This record gives sequence, structure tokens and C-alpha cells, in this order.
Amino acid sequence: QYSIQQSLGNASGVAVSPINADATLSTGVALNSSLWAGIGVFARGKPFTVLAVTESNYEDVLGEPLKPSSGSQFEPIRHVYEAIQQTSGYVVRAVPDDAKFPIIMFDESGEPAYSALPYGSEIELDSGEAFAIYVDDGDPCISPTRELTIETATADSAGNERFLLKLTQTTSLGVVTTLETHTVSLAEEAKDDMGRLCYLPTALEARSKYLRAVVNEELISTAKVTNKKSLAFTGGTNGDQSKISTAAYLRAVKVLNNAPYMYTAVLGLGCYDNAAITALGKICADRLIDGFFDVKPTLTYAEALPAVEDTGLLGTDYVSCSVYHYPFSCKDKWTQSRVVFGLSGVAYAAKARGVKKNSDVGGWHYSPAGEERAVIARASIQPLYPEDTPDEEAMVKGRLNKVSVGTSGQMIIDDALTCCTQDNYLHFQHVPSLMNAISRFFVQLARQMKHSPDGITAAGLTKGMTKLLDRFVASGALVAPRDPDADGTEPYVLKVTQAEFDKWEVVWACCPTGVARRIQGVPLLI
Amino acid sequence: DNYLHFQHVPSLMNAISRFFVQLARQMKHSPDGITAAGLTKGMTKLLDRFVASGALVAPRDPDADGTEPYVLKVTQAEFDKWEVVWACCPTGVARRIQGVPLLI
Amino acid sequence: GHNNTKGNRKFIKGRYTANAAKGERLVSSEFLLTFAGHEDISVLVRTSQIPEMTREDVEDYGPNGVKFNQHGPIRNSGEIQVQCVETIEGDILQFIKDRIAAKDYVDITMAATPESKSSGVNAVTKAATTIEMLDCKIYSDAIDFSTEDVTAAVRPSLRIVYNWIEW
Amino acid sequence: TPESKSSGVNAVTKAATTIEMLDCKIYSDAIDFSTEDVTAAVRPSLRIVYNWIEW
Amino acid sequence: GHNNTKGNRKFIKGRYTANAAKGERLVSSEFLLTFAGHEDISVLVRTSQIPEMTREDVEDYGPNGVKFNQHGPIRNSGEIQVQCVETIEGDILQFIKDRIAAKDYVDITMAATPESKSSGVNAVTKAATTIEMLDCKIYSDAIDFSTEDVTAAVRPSLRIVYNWIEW
Amino acid sequence: GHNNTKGNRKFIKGRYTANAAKGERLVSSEFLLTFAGHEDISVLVRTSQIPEMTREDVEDYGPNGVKFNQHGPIRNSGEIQVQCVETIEGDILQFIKDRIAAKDYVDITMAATPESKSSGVNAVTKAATTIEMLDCKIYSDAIDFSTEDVTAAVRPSLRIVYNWIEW
Amino acid sequence: DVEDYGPNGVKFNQHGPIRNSGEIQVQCVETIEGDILQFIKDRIAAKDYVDITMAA
Amino acid sequence: DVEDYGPNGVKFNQHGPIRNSGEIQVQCVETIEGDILQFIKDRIAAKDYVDITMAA
Repeated sequence: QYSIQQSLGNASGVAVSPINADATLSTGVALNSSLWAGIGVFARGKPFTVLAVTESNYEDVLGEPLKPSSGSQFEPIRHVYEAIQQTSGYVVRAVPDDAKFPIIMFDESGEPAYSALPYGSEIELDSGEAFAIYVDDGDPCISPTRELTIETATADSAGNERFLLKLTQTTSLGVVTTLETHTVSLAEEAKDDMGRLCYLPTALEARSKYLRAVVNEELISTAKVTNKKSLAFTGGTNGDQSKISTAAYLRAVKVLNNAPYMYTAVLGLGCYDNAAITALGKICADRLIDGFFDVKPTLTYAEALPAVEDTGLLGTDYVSCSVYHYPFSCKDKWTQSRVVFGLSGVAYAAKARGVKKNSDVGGWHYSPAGEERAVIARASIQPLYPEDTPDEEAMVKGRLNKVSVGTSGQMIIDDALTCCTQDNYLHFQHVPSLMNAISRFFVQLARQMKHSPDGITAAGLTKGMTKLLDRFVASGALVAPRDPDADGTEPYVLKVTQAEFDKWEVVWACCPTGVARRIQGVPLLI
Repeated sequence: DNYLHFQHVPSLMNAISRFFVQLARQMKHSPDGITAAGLTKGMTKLLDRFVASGALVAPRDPDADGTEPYVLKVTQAEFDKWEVVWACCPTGVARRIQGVPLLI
Repeated sequence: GHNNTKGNRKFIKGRYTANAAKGERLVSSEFLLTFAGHEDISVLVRTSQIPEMTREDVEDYGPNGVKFNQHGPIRNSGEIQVQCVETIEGDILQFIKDRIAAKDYVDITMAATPESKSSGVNAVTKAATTIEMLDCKIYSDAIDFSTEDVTAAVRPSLRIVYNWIEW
Repeated sequence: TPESKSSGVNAVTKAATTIEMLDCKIYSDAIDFSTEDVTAAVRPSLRIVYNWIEW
Repeated sequence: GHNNTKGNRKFIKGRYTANAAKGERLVSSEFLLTFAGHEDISVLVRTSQIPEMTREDVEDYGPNGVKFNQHGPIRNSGEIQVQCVETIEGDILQFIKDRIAAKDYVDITMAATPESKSSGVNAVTKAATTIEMLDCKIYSDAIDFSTEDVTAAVRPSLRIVYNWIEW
Repeated sequence: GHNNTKGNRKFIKGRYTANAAKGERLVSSEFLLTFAGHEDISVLVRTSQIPEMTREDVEDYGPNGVKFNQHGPIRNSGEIQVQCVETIEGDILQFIKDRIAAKDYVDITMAATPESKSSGVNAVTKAATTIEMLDCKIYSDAIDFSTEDVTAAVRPSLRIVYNWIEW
Repeated sequence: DVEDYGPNGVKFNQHGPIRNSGEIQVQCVETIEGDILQFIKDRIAAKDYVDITMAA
Repeated sequence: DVEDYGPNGVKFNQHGPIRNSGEIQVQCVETIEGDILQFIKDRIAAKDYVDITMAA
């Protein structure tokens, strides 16, 4: 045996880092069955843009979870972590107005100048300044310090001059790590050792995920750069994130609305603003999609019911939107600190588990509630308001879902009701879900049929609908009517009627599968 | 820093170049001679053989780049200038390994 | 003649749609063996198998003649028959000679690689259809040579004994 | 489930032709893969042991 | 019908090239036996074999029902079935008579001689495809004669037991 | 496709000439039995055999798993299956009846008489292809009669046990 | 084509692997100089594989 | 020809050993002197092998 190094350099060897007394190892896996969406507040991220996060990116994208001692800023990341165990999704970040990002400007001689600007604003280069480098990622450099280093390199083959640009990260303790390195040339027509272009803005846009640059065209030609040691970004900060105005929330919701990624669920990740919830419900009803929302968990049983009516969801417009209430407490995963947060992303997990059962059409008839699909996996549950009992009938009348202890011992969601006051077989969760899935399939079929030579035709619209309805019958979503005498044995009826010649009409009826939720036993004695 | 200080990267290209030289020397005896169409079939066969041998692998990032280990194309500017180029993605070697022990 | 005959093609159509609802049927010609560190022999395999996947059974006779069969311990070790083709450079013979010369245990991975589930020129495997066997011993059988078999190629028969099945 | 005795898209069963087995154990067998069998599909063989027959 | 179907002929082309990368497949009609000092009989052989190449196996049941198969001693001796054609001068019968009359041990070499690897009128053998058997005993079997077999030539069957395999 | 292929027809011509250098192949329909003093039955034989001509084998397991097979004493006695045709005068039945009635030992000579090696109307035999059995016992078997076999002739099966093989 | 039988008597034919190798028949005419005879003699004497292009 | 099946359903045909012996048909005419009949009788009576040269 021989010596063992602690860190790897450029030599060929095997290195072992010192033993770490405390650390956590987390695995990951990717899946794209169903796509969710939402809004929230996080540590770092490009604000007001759609971000795609998977199980292996939700730490790099987004950021390190915020400490619960800060207050009301930790819920969204916990909801995202709970929901991401099934499938990936999309997130839009909302940031307060008093938020700035750092930037360093460079003089013709090469000295740096530090400043910061609001996220909305655009960089304007003062006369006498050659170029500026700023941070594209919405990451303030307060607790982790980011330093920039410049040194010279060999000139180009054609004679152009280029330099090495390096980025480093230093913690509060003093541990220094290396993030990125680049070869950059100020000349417009320059090439890398690999043949790629070395123009600073183009290279930074292409092969860098942290930095961007803006140059002044007039004065770029007669510019010189000298070697500089580590230079740290300053002035970049995030305002008090516990106080977010409704305007930012509405802007994030509007950003979600105009997205082409075609997700299949919308989630309220710890957002307790009524206007934002109503806007999210409007988005949910627009796209024929399911939706899950949550009321504030700290409210007692008595105050929870009016809080459901406070949001505008309770009515006939917003069908297939569920509201939950979870006043219990549990130990946080990252730090065992006894945090309280609601149930959003646990219901979606149950729905995704139900959807994964069937592979042809998805099997949307499975209800989220149940002791098998819906389980709450948390460390230790302690009721916030013991010796208190909810009024179950009032909750049912109020379209509020309840949580109960299962046979095994873990917490279980025991009901699934949508926000529809009328008695239409629609307050059951799956009944709107089947029809929404069928409607989406029909829309996709009709879009493709429009490219046919004839186009949309009544004869053409019947064959495809028969095929899809037969597939849905095969999956078990549609069943025969209960009374064979009154109604025919067929599960669905598709008929076409013609009045005059200008008006046609295509209609199909369906008999949805029922759920089993109330059971009664009657003992006797011989 | 051209990925060329590694030993095998120049060696693969040199072997492919030697094979191409031998292929093109024979084609001069063809009745037509050397043609752009003739230079594509043989090179596709040769590069497929190298792919089968394991020398060429798919790019690391399937989103940014295609799934094909090699790209062969013919470019035409006016009539007198033709051009035949092929690109390759060589196999990597494992030389630096790091282990990070933890404690529960 | 028969008074119970009655036709119903909606039921048959429903059965057809239900059967066709599932994706595909795996063709028996699509598989791959790995052989751990000897990955150059994977091309020459021509026949393989999946382990038994059974348990021992315990029989107990209760009162009167009542009998019950009960689950027992898992069965670990078994046999697998593998056939390979032979080239004119003795790849299979050299492999068998090397394996006999030095006592070794080789890990064998069997997986199904359909054409439908593939990207580019590389096959992709699924966890559901992948099985593994550890600590295997590779043995050969008698190899038959004969004239007047001009239309046939020599095919050695290999016998592999595994000691653990993992998935 | 014969075709003659069926209503709608659902099959109907009869008590005379229906039998049941309880407390069964499902076991697999060796599954054969080979080339040159391009016209065949893989068919696993299952061995099931029952412990009571009821009707 | 099936929604999982997808065609990909680049993968099949890659498989075809990978299989064709190796040289050839040995035809079962190309071999040769030497029989040590009696090299005039090598022409008349018509069927041969390769020794078993196996080991004895040792079975041990661990705690609960865990079972392990372990390598054992090599297998030295065995049998090989060899068929020869018969001439009207009784070369095979005289050979067998002489072998029975005097107790002898003969070394037998089995080699593969493909047409592709040959120079001039002489075949060349390869170390990878060549095997040797030492201290062999040659025994005969019942030889069948019958009328109404006008289209067949008499083919005696030989049984050879070897005692050591060397390469 | 295959880069190892190379044609060589001089080698094949050499093998052809080497194989054709030897004379002929003995057709299985050419043989003759004598049956000692009963030489009139030699015509009616239709199937014969050559004795086993083997030895006993002694197995010894040496140190570790080493095994050696060793020659043993010659095998003298055995069985030979012979089929004869039957005439309407009961030649074979009378022969079998006479053999059973009186305990006798009959010497049988087995020879091969090809058409090429013959002078005049008399066949000539060769010492290499001639074998002899001494002190033989001739036994019969069950003989099958049936209708609807109009195209077949009755063929008794004989079982002969020899006690010494001499050449 | 892979052949399968479902519940009751329903039957499905499924796409299978592609057919690569096959046979094709070509008829030609012979000249005085023995061109085709010499071509076939050369092909038999030495094993080789050639590539044929067919155009309509 | 030797047939082999590779991974998946690919198939390759390979050159094999040469075909030596075969059969050929010849038709002739007969003269009064019994030339062909006597030729065939002599051939059947005595086993022999002859060499035939065919020229185009």
C-alpha cells in the first residue's frame, strides 16, 4: 500500500475524503406519467419563468430548503418534495419587489465595479465601461459566496487574445469549491481549442448555466483585461419572503396559464391567498383538468368550514376541485423540528397511484381516497387540538374532506369530494375525471381529423368515438345500467340526429362506475 | 486541451484514416473513379464496423445532441467544390475516482 | 337441431378489444446474455432460459384424510441450458478451457430487448423483464462432429448452475 | 362462458359449470428463449396447487 | 390494434453488423483424427466428438434452506463415440483385432481443419481448436449385416475411453 | 460480410484423391454363414452380425479425484441376432426342432464375399474379414402369423450365443 | 407474423422480425468468349460476396 | 449453404463445401448394328468409370 490523497486533481489516482460526522444520502428516479403544476416561494431560481423539475433536479434547481425558523417560507418546498415522489412537474417562482441580483462591470483598464439591480430592470452600460457580467440564476450570494477569477491564456492561432474565466463557491466556514471554467475572447471572430466560438456573450449563453454578459459595442474593440484574484458579487439580496403581495401571485398564475406543456393537474403548494386560489381554479376548469387545494391547517374545526366558503371555489363553475384540511403536526424530514403543513401533493400522489394501474387509457375511475392509494408517511403525528371532535355531516354538507387513522396505524384520507353543491353524482371525484379524460381524447382526435382530405365529417366522428368508448368500457370505467328492465344493457349510447341540413348533432351518454363508501352491518341472534 | 492528450483518441482517428486511405486507393481502379456517392457507402460500412467494435459511443447528453455516435454528410458549394466530412464521439477512459465516506 | 344456439357478436367484439388493449407479445427471439466481464460472447448465444422460481412444499395430513400443502424455503440453485454457435477461431472452446482451468464464479444477467423499446442503435432494458443470477459455474457437454452434415454448423451445449436469483 | 349464454357485452356464468379452488399457491417454471423461433411468442408455464375444491 | 408498436431498423442493422463482425461459423463436417502411430485410418473416420469438460459438484445446505454448489475435482475419464466406414480389405477389422490381441494405449488428437485456413494441399491447425486425449482404449461394437440394404455401406461403431485431456 | 472467407480447391482435390486411394466400401448385403455341418441353410439367412469384441474395464480412483480405466479380461460369450426366411417345407422349423431335441454345440463361420473378389461361380474369402465363433447354441423366438399381411413372408428370428471368438 | 389466440376464439396477427435473406432468379445469355461461364467458374473457385444494385 | 440466426431475428447465409457428384440427362439415337445397346450391356456387365469431356 501507499499514500492516499483527499481531493482529486489532474493526476490519475483514487482519493478518499475525510469522514463526515453528519450528512444525508438521497437517491432518485425519473418518471413522466402525469405532470403537475403550481406556484411557490423558494431560495434560488429564475423568477416568473416555467421551470421543469425532476427528482434529481429539485435540489439544484429550486434550492436548499428554507429553515422553518424563518416562518411561512418552508411549506412550498415540502409540498414539492411530497408530490415529486411520483412524477415530475412544473413550477413558477414568485419573488417580492425588493429583490435584486448582483452584477460586476469592467473598466477599459480592467478594474471591477459592483452594483445590483431589480429583476425587472435591464442592464444599461455607462460610457467608459467595456462589459458587465451578472448572474442569470435567481440566486443571491449572501450565505454561499461566489467569486470570479480572471487569468490569461495562450493566444489564438489567428492571433486573437483570450483569457480563462473561472467561477468558485465559498461557504461561510471557508471551504472553497470549483463551479465552472471557460476560455473567453473579447474579439468577435475567435475560436476555442475545440473549435467552438469564444465570444463572451455567445459562449456564456451557450455553455454556462450561472452567468451572462453584456458588452458595449462601441468601446469593446480597444479593451484590455489583466489578471485579477477572486472577486465576490455583492448587493444581491431577497426581500422578506414571508410577505408576498397578491400582485406577484397573480403574475405567477398568469405565467402558468400561458404554458404549452400540457400538464394533467394543478396544485396549490402552500399558497393561502384567496385570489390566487380562485385564479388557479379558473385555470383548472379551463383546461378540463383536476385540481387540489388546501385551507390553512392551523385553523380549528369550527373555523375551517367558513374558510372553505371564503374561497370562490364552492359553486357550480369549478367542478373537480378539492379542498383539504389537516390540523395535525409532524417532524420535518430535513431537520427534526416539528413543523406543520397541509395536504397538497399527498392527494395528487394518491391520484397518480390510481392512474398508474392502467396503461392503455390510464384508468381515471379510481378515487384518490382509500387505505391503499392514499397514505400519509410522516414521522410522528400529534393532534394540535385534542379532545375535540369534528362534525362529519357538516363537513360533508360543506364539501370538506376528512383524514382518519387506518387499520395499519398510519394516517389515511377517508373521503374525496369536489366543490359542487348540486346533487348531480358530480361531487364524487372520479365522475368528472372520466368525462374530462374522454373530452381530452376527443379533442386530440378532432384536431388530427381536421388534416384529413375531407375534414371534419359526421361519419368520421362516429368511428373514432366508438373505438375510444369501447376502450374505456374495456378498462372498466363504464358499466351496464343497474336496472336492465328500464334501460338497455349497453353501457354507452352514441347517436346522431339531423334537423334540416345545416344543423347536425353528435351526443354520447355514459354510465359511470360507482364507488363503495358507506357500509352497514346488522347483527342478529337466533 | 483538445481531448488529444489522451492516448486512444488520436489512435482511433489514425486507424480510421489509414482504413480510408486504403479504401480510396482501390477505388481509383474503378471504371468511374472516385465519386461522392462511392465515398459514402464504404465509409458508412467502415464507421458501422468501428461502432460495433465499441470505439464510438452515443453522446452523453441526448437532449442537446442526437443519438447517433457518428455523423456523415456531404456538402455542395456551386459545382467544382465538393466536401466530405465525418464526425466521431470517442469512448472515454476512467482514470480519476473519488470516494466520500459518511457516518449515520 | 340445436335450440340453444344464439349469436352475439357484441360480446366477441368486446373480448377482442379487451385482449388487444394490452401492448404486445414478446417474441422468443429477443433476449441478451451478459456474462459479466466477458462481453464478447454475448453475440454468439443462441438459446437461453429463465430460472424455475419455485418453493419447496410441505405436506401434512390432518384429521381424517384432510391434507394441506404449505410454503417452504426458496429454491436457490438450479440448472440452465444454453446453446452457442462456434466460429473458426475457437472462441467458445477457449472460453470453456479458461473456465475449467481456473475455478471461477461468474455473474450472468438475462434481459429481454424488444425492437419496439429501443432508442438509436442501443437497446434499452426494463426492470420488470430483467433477472440476474449470481455465482454461476459454466460447464460444457460433448460436441458432435460428423461428415454428411454439410448444411449444419457446430453448436456446443453449455450447462450453467446458478446459486442465487436476484431482481 | 359460452357465447350463446351471454347478455350484452358481459358474460354470464352458470352454477352447474362453475367450480372453485381455495388457498392456492402459484409457482412458475423454466421459460425457454431461442432465436430462429420468429413465428412463436414466449409462453410461461405456471403450476398451481389447490387445497380445497368447493361448488 | 397494438399501440406499443414502433419500427426501428437502425437497431437491426447494428445487430446484423455486430453478428457479422466475427469471422465465420465452423461447419461440422471439417475435422480430423490421428490415432498416434496408425495414421492410415484417419481417412475412414465419419463421426467424432469432443470430451465433456466438466467438474464434479458438491452440494451443501446452509442455515434454513440455503444451498450452494461448489466446484469439485476434474473429470478425467469418459467415453467417445466414433464411427468409421469399412473397406473390402478389412482395415478397420484388422485394426480392432490387433488392438484386442495386444493390450495397448493410444494417444488420439482431435483438430478442426477448415478450408479457409489452409495453405497448398496441407491443412493447418490452430491451438485454440485443437484438443488431445491420452492413454485411450479402443473397443468395437456389434456390426450389422443385412440384405435388402443395397444402398448402404457397412459402418462399424467404435467406443473409445480416454484417461486425460490435454491442451 | 465475412472477412475470413477464402477458397482453396487444390486442398479439396487432395482430400478427394486421398479418400479415393483406398479400394471400395463393403456393401452390407454381402456376407455368408456356414453353420458347420448344416450347409443347406446358408441360403436362407437374411441378417447377421459381428460379435462385440470388447474387454472388461477396471476403475480406480487415485489420489484426489484422479481416475484411471484399465484393461480387463476378454469378453468371450454374447448374443447374435439372426433372421431367416421360411419355406413351405419347414426347413427352419425342422432345424430348430432338431436343435432343441438334442443338445448340440455348432460352430459358425462369418465371412464377407464381395462380387469384385470372386473367381468363376465360386466366392473367395479373405482372412482379414473372416471371423469365427465356437460352441454356439441356436435358439428360436416367437414367430408371428397374421392375415392382411398378403405382401409379407414369414421370417423366424434366431438367437445364437457363442462361447469363443477366433480369427 | 406472430400468431396468437385470445379469449374464446379471437385471433390476432402481429408484426414480427424482418426477413433479410432470400432467393432471386436471373436469366442471362451466353457469348462465344465464355464470359458467363468464366464468371461462374471464378465465383465457385474463390468464396466472395458481391453487392448488386437493381434499378427500375 | 449454411443458415444461422443471430441476435433478434437476423439471418445469414454462408458458403459451404462444394457439391461434387450429381446427375445429368443425355438423349441419343440408335442404329441397326446395336451400338448403344451393346455399349450399355458392356457397361452393366463390367464395373468401370469413364471420363466425359463436354464442349460448347
